[PDB]
Amino acid sequence: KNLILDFPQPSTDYLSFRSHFQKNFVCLENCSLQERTVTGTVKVKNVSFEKKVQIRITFDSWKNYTDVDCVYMKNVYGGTDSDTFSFAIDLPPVIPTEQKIEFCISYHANGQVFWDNNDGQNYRIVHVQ
Ligand SMILES: OC[C@H]1O[C@@H]2O[C@H]3[C@H](O)[C@@H](O)[C@@H](O[C@H]4[C@H](O)[C@@H](O)[C@@H](O[C@H]5[C@H](O)[C@@H](O)[C@@H](O[C@H]6[C@H](O)[C@@H](O)[C@@H](O[C@H]7[C@H](O)[C@@H](O)[C@@H](O[C@H]8[C@H](O)[C@@H](O)[C@@H](O[C@H]1[C@H](O)[C@H]2O)O[C@@H]8CO)O[C@@H]7CO)O[C@@H]6CO)O[C@@H]5CO)O[C@@H]4CO)O[C@@H]3CO
Ligand code: NA
Repeated sequence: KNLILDFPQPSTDYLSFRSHFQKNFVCLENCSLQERTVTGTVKVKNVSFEKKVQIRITFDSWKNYTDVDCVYMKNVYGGTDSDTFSFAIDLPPVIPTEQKIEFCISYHANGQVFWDNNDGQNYRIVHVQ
């Protein structure tokens, strides 16, 4: 593939997921690349009924960015402490090697704003030869 995720999927590293989720109230859960689409899920702490969960993504080293709405997905077996939101983002026909593709996650609820920015580095998608 000419594109890989430059980070481990948090759902495969539960101890790291749990720490970040408890601290930030939002954390990326799944992320995968298939056929120039990036898809995944986000877990949020259930602090209010109405929620706005977005991926903020750049394809040009933050010269510009797009906010993409995530969609609530009820788990029939889920609890009430957290909620899961999905996203699906089509990638550009070609992506840069000289610029960076990076994203982070925002969560608006209860008059508060929470973010997952991967410890200040954002989540990077890198090119492969
Ligand atoms: O019935 C009481 C309820 O009535 C009013 O709410 C109605 C609202 O005004 C309508 O617009 C519509 O809701 C739509 C909504 O406006 C849209 O934005 C969208 O909603 C999405 C959410 O934004 C998104 O967060 C997610 O929602 C899921 C939650 O994430 C998840 O946690 C769970 O929600 C449960 C709450 O966590 C829990 O607290 C409890 O909610 C109570 C509220 O806290 C309380 O304020 C009151 O709610 C009023 C509301 O204020 C009125 O405006 O009572 C609630 C019940 O006790 O229970 C929640 C449900 O289990 O689940 C939700 C998904 O159901 O996804 C949604 C969907 O995309 O779409 C909404 C639906 O069209 O209808 C509601 C009434 O149903
Ligand atoms: Na919403």
